[PDB]
Amino acid sequence: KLVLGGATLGVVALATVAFGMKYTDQRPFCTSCHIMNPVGVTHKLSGHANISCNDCHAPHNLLAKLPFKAIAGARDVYMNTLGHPGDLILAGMETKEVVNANCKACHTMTNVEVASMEAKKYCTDCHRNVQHMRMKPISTREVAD
Amino acid sequence: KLVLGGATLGVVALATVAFGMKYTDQRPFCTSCHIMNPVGVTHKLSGHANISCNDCHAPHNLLAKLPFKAIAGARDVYMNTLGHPGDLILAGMETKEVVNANCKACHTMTNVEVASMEAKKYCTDCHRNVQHMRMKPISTREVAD
Amino acid sequence: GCSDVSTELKTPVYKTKLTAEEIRNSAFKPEFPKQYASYERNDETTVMT
Amino acid sequence: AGCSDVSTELKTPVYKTKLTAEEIRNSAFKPEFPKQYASYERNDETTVMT
Ligand code: HEC
Ligand code: HEC
Ligand code: HEC
Ligand code: HEC
Ligand code: HEC
Ligand code: HEC
Ligand SMILES: CCCCCCCCCCCCO[C@@H]1O[C@H](CO)[C@@H](O[C@H]2O[C@H](CO)[C@@H](O)[C@H](O)[C@H]2O)[C@H](O)[C@H]1O
Repeated sequence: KLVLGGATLGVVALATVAFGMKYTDQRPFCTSCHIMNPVGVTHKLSGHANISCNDCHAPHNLLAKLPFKAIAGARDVYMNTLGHPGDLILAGMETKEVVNANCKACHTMTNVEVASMEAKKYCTDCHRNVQHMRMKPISTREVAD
Repeated sequence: KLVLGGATLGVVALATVAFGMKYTDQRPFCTSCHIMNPVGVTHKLSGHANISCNDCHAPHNLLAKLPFKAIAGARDVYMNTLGHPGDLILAGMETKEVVNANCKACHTMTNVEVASMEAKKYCTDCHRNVQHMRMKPISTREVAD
Repeated sequence: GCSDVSTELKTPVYKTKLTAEEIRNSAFKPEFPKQYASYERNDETTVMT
Repeated sequence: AGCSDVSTELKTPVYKTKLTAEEIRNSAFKPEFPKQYASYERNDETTVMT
């Protein structure tokens, strides 16, 4: 009953860690910064509204995901406080690769007997609006502030 | 130091229960009984090949899922050992209702503007072959034991 | 953890700005432009099977 | 409790009998295939109408 105190503080420590990793994948957290609002609005309006942000945006492999979350998170907290973001927020080369590998993780079966990885670099070179509905008028995605 | 040894039991006893719960959600575990491999073949051949069996067959909610998996596992083990299954293996009301709720969990956004839950009792009344390709010739699904 | 199923499937419920006796098709077009666009396809009168 | 994935090739069960190349007697198949044979013997029922 004194080593069974560790086996509670231990299961509550891991269950807290686990909840926190999942919470921090999610649209409410991602959009707690007003800069992420337009991407949050287009997510919620789309076919993919019911999967989290990191279902596309971070690796699914656990050993790859934790470090990716920390580094991306660190860049973002920085650019939101001490940096000066441009007028254009565009994904870098690394997120393009992790987003695209996730398309395939979930939609292999539609594509199994076709060379759809070979003509266009990315899936979204054909499925353009899976990229946050980027072809729709500006007022359907964006307000000032 | 008998707390740092009891907290290492709790984070290995939850990491084992967590891994063991996901393992027994999956196709190699389910089809370990040969009575289950027509459903296994048809799962692997389908658009849902890369989601687990229990992504459809059990509640996603963790308080609901644990009891369900145990009760379902108990009766399936009994039927495979001391029971006598018939020539027809069919799902009960219980599993028709959990499978159907899971259709809605992953496919809400397709269906949001339409009364698709109202005419047909189940999603699979229209999406018939999601029910293990049941309309295809027997030889594409089945062999002698 | 949590679900990101933040949007729940619900049978659609409507309350229009129309009177109980409205029968003009054009009166529905503002409320329901998607189904109205579909309905206009019936104007196609060129195609045989 | 179980480990490898299902195969999708649906390999039919394979047999090697003690029968010669040109065996045609029905009773010669009974010893090795009693389930299929007993099912075959159900064709004797000649009373039932639809
Ligand atoms: C949850 C609300 C989010 C948040 C906060 C973001 N996303 Fe996405 N995203 C997807 C794709 C294909 C792209 C383009 C990548 C590429 O160039 O190949 C993006 C891009 C972004 C950006 C910046 C770029 C932009 O176009 O605005 C940002 C800020 C962003 N994401 C955040 C695809 C997806 C998804 C897969 C279907 C999902 C889910 C999300 N995004 C969700 C979110
Ligand atoms: C939740 C887990 C997420 C996800 C998936 C993303 N964000 Fe943000 N982010 C913030 C700022 C100020 C920028 C612009 C930086 C710049 O102009 O250089 C971004 C950028 C992105 C991108 C595009 C850049 C890239 O990495 O390719 C993407 C895909 C993205 N984010 C996804 C600010 C914040 C936050 C404030 C602290 C928070 C919280 C998030 N973002 C959350 C998320
Ligand atoms: C309940 C039994 C259902 C029903 C009726 C449908 N789904 Fe799903 N589904 C999921 C994903 C990621 C895909 C795309 C897979 C890919 O592109 O490779 C699908 C696909 C479909 C389809 C199209 C394919 C087909 O077999 O006809 C249809 C009609 C369909 N679904 C309906 C994801 C999920 C789930 C997430 C865990 C769940 C649960 C379901 N699907 C369940 C159902
Ligand atoms: C990477 C950016 C992609 C791309 C190009 C696509 N997906 Fe997904 N997707 C998933 C599920 C469950 C659905 C069905 C939702 C529903 O039925 O309501 C979809 C839907 C699509 C579509 C059709 C809808 C559309 O917006 O055009 C398309 C073209 C599509 N996807 C391509 C599941 C997932 C994922 C699992 C977590 C991931 C990752 C992705 N999708 C990512 C992508
Ligand atoms: C969702 C897309 C499913 C996945 C993934 C798997 N199954 Fe399935 N199963 C699904 C439906 C819609 C049904 C019919 C339910 C109904 O309303 O009648 C079933 C049924 C079964 C059955 C027996 C009944 C039958 O029709 O064959 C079994 C034994 C079964 N399911 C098991 C099973 C296994 C082992 C799976 C993984 C390989 C699996 N299912 C995946 C939908 C879905
Ligand atoms: C052997 C011990 C089994 C394992 C492991 C799994 N299943 Fe099974 N299941 C088994 C038998 C012998 C039967 C037929 C019994 C009968 O009722 O005739 C079944 C039945 C099902 C069903 C249909 C009945 C129902 O519960 O709705 C389903 C949907 C089903 N099985 C699914 C399923 C899943 C998801 C499994 C993995 C977790 C799984 N089964 C494993 C034997 C065995
Ligand atoms: C300290 C006590 C520890 C005991 C554990 C009990 C406390 C926590 C239990 C929370 C109960 C809800 O359990 C939670 O339900 C939702 C479904 O609604 C699941 O959510 C799952 O399915 C939905 C779709 O159906 C997906 O959007 C999501 O990505 C997926 O993870 C969570 O994976 C599960 O963890």
